[PDB]
Amino acid sequence: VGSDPVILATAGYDHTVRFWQAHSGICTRTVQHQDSQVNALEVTPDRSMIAAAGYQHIRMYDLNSNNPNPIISYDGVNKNIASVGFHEDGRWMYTGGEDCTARIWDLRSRNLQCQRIFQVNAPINCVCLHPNQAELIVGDQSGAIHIWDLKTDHNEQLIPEPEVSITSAHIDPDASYMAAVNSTGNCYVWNLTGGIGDEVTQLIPKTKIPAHTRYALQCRFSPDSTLLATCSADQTCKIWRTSNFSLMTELSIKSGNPGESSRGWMWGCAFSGDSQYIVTASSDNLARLWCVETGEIKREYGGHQKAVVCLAFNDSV
Amino acid sequence: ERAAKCRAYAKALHYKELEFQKGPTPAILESLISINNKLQQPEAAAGVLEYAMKHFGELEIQATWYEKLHEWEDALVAYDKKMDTNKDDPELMLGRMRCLEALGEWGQLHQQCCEKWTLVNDETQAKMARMAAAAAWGLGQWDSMEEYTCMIPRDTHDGAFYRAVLALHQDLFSLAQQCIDKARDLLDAELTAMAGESYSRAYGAMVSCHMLSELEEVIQYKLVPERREIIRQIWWERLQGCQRIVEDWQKILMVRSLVVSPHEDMRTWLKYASLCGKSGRLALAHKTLVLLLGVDPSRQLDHPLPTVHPQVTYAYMKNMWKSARKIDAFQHMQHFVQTMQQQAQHAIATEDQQHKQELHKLMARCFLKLGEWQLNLQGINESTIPKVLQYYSAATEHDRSWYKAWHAWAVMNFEAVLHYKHQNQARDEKKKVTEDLSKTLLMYTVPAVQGFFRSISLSRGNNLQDTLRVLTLWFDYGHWPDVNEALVEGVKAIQIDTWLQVIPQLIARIDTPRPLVGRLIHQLLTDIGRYHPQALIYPLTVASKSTTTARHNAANKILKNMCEHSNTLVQQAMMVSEELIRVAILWHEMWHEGLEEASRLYFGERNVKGMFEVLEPLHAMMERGPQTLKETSFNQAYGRDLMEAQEWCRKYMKSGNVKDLTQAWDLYYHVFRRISKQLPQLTSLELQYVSPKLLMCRDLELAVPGTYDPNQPIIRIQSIAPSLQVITSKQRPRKLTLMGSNGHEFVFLLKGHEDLRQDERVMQLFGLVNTLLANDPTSLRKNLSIQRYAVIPLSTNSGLIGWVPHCDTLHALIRDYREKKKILLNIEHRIMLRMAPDYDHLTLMQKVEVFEHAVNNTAGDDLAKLLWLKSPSSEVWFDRRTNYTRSLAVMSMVGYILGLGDRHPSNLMLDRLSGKILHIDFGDCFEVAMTREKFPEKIPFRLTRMLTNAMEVTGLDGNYRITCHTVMEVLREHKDSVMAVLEAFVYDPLLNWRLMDTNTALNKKAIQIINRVRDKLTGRDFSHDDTLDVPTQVELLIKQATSHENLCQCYIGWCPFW
Repeated sequence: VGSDPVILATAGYDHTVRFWQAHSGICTRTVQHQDSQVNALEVTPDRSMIAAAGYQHIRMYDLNSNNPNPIISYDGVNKNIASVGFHEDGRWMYTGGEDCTARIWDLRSRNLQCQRIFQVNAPINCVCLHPNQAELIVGDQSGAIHIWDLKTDHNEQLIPEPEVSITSAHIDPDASYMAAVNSTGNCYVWNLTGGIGDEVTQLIPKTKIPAHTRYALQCRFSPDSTLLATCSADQTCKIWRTSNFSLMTELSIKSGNPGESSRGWMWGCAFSGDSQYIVTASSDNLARLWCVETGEIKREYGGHQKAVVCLAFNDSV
Repeated sequence: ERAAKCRAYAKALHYKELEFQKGPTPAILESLISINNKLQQPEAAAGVLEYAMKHFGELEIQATWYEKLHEWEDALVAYDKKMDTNKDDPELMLGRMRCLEALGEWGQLHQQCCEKWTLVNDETQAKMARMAAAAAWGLGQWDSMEEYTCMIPRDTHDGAFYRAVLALHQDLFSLAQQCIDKARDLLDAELTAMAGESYSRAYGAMVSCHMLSELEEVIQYKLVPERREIIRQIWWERLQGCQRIVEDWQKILMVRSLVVSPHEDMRTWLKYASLCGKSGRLALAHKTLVLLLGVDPSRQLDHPLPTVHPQVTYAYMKNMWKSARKIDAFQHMQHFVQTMQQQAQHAIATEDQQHKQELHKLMARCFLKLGEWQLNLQGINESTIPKVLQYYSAATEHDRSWYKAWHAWAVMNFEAVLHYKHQNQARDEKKKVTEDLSKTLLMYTVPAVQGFFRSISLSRGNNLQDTLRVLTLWFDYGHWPDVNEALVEGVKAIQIDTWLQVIPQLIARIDTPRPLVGRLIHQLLTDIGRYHPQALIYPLTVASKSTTTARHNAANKILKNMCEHSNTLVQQAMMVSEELIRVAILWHEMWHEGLEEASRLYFGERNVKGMFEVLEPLHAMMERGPQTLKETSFNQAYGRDLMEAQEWCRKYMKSGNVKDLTQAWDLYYHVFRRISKQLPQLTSLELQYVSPKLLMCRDLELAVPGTYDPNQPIIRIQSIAPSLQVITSKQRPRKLTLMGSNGHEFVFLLKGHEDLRQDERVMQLFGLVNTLLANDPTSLRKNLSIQRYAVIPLSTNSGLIGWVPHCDTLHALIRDYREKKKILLNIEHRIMLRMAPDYDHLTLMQKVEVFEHAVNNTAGDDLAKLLWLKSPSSEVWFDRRTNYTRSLAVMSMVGYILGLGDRHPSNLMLDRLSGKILHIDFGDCFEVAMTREKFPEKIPFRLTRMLTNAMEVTGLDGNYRITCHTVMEVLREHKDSVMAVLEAFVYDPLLNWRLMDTNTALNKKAIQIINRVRDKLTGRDFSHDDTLDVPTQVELLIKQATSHENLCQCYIGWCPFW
């Protein structure tokens, strides 16, 4: 269940973490995650374990050993943990809390507490780590985006749209663009200044896309850096191209009947390695595999009794 | 016949509203303002247009929307913008003109008509004439008028009217007399068509009918030489009386201008210009005064103002202040006063002693303005304090019997005291310091006390603020000889009536450790004993049984003194209150709570010394022996076990063995389980078993609780009903019912373990807020009030609450509907948990989804729908709704200022006959609900979905928002009164307990709370740095009250989805 080349993992409100085999739709294994909903899932770079960010905990289940329960729990923080993020050399794990802290955890050490804390003012919705592994972009509920320099401990902050909660932020593998998405439904894009060797990292604003009318819940860059996907409460995943910032493909789960209640929010997406496909987390209890070029529904992953709020997807050799 | 006419509309509207529910079109929206207008409901229709703007910019020239809103000044400078971009458009030109006629800008309306005359087509020309006639009338160009009147047909009521005016300039009477009677019937038959203008010309037919009766009064004036004073009087009475807006009153005075010039009629035209100023049409107010001065638009701007007519100048000056030019206004005032005193002192030959007096009154008003303005420009500081006090004391001299004057002087001294105190707290953050301060504070304290006393006697009925201020100075500083002297002096002078108003605040200081302050309090209360003892016996009786010793001593000293004139009233009050506390919590219920507590301390906390402190008053209570049949029947079935349970407890006291103490608890739990089983077997109590002394009570001289007021004959307790229904809460209130000596019955909730002291002062605050709403004309026009009820504390635990008739809790009404409609009562909750079993632990984002899911799968219409089915006709349905919307908005705003938390659906109710709203339970006050640890409130008041639904469609834009503004405007104006009342309880020594519960000195904490309130009452309650005006702050609040992100966070019991 880590020996398989593709890792596709789904969690939400039904107290399970389910693993799927991507090319069939068959559920490989389920893992018991009781006493909380799962807020975020991330597979470690080295594919050794998966992390489940929840309420006042991060639980970490093994991918190499099939069947046991969690290897590592992290406790003693209060309110929700909203984002997980890992450093490439697999030692550092990053979290964003409702408790207004960015927390760096030593994974190769035994302390139940964390190495460093960056405290802000609002609850933190998302944490992501610049490809250079030297900066943590931290987005909070006040609408501030903090660039935390993990070397200097200097912080720098930036507010695109004031008083509006920023909901997710991401940064393309090549590190040319940074996207942030807010509760208005806008997507802000910034260009990146490669003064990386001496520590500068400037952000020069490029676009505000009016991505959606409802809450934007996640944004993610294709590994290609060709595309930026955007997930929303408007029951949609919108894939934008990075050349025009025009819409390329829209994936939706609307009723096709104006009197059906909203049948689920689009909580998350992950692109495939080749950037050919995208995976989708939804409140209708299904994960979905889509063709990115066509917007065709290639597969449906149907096991959870309650909602799905999380994905983790993995292609690595 | 006319009765049955509105019923048809009211019913048609209900469906027409439910049609808007089905699909909001411009087709419904149009046919909804119309029906709302005919239903003489103007502000609810105003809201329909607000929706029409905010959704359908489709009858939009932005200047047609500004036109429909009667916002003529914006519409004019928008029609300018639209015209100079486009061509001449005969539609925009008429639009541009309609603004200028409703602004009363005759100067330009006549100009812009003559500036474009080839461009008047026979359609454009017909409309053109009507307006260019009034424009000529407004400029006394009777030649221009007649030429334009010869253009308007004799068939239009407008045409026939302008003929009446022109004959009256030319003194043709029987001509004009006919023209009036014909202009009537050409408007009588006009309003039968009802499609031209259905209310702005129906209320504006009342403009015309007024004008046509006034024109018939003008025909009398120019023809009867003895009705001069009589007609002018009815002209003057129906002016302070009559309320018709600016625009209408231009026209009304234009009628009278035929007969009386402004110079002979100054008091009329100044009052008019006063109103133009009051409503904010300053450039018009100016032009009126300019005319009255006989000089000066601000043209010779560097020169002195003319004293020529001292009255007119004074108005001009405050107009100038109300404009921008306010350094200028201050300067002209300083100098104006200097002139006035010299035109008094030296120009007074003794014959002119009326003119001296009216002139002296004017100056007092100027002196007050000077003080007021100085503060506005400079603030309170070392250099301004003696200057304003100088102006204020000056004002004191010139009108010795002016409330405002004495008030302002008192306040200024009081704020002078505060300025130095707050300066000294500032000094200490960073010997002779105290000594100078002693002399500095005393310097201003004694005057403040005097001032507040003279102002109190100049109010009488309306002086809560001034009275409370007097107590602040008294309790704070009234132990310094000088201050005390002033107080003693004042106390003698002022009527005794005064203090009733303030009785709970006084009793709260019965035990004052300061000796000089104590004396005077006891002295005063004894005198308030002598005259009207009823107003003291309940509260003194409470005080006389008090664990704090010095309280009960000093209470009894007064009751001793009261016996020497009112003995058997004191004795009655003593006894009735004793028996009520007995009935409030029965012997077994006392034992129930005391065994929850003792089991928490010992088993759950390892504390025997605490446990012993709990049980010892209960054992010692029974040591006195049973006093009622219910006390025996308990003592029978349990007493044996308890006496022996205490035995084992005292064996442990001398041994230390846990085995001596487990045999005690073995006995304790026997009775505890036994009680618990019998507990919901108390649904009634009988007075013959529970308190015989009360059943016995016949024809007492003690008043029915909280019914005493000195204006009205005393309703005494004639007899008590022998049965008490026990409402089955966890608190278990009894429904007590007394027969009054007046015939009527009086129902109360007798409550155990519920500190009612808080609700008591809150009820007081509503009283004041009620006064201010009865006092503000608009608020009176709309019957805005708080439903209040009697609150009579009886001790720390217990007390009585007035039972308001015809009310059911929100919850009750919903429960009843959902069962009748076979909907599961708790459906949203069950929906929510089905979707998300961990609902309470979700991120805000996740929570909103589940909340929204619940709302979207349930009807929001319950309360709206039940309120419709309840009503015996549709016009009764409509009024009940008007009442509802209004009364709910009142408590939204007041609630917000008070910080009233915990407004769950059992804590507000609806009177089923009037439709008005009632709040109960004033436990959570100030930010308390929001500051808590588990489930904090994010809501400033409940503006929950079913509440919104139950309004009109367009509700929040309609009556709700308009009422909100009105109430808030009243509050902001009267902030000082409201602050006096709140400060009174925030700094109340016995009530500070409500804010240390933030754990699950206080000096510091108290200050915060009051700042927070001051902030709210000045619109500094969102951004520290911005100062928000009313409609903005209200809008922010409605936004906040309504935020799904907020509502989803409410503890589920609060029912965010209701």
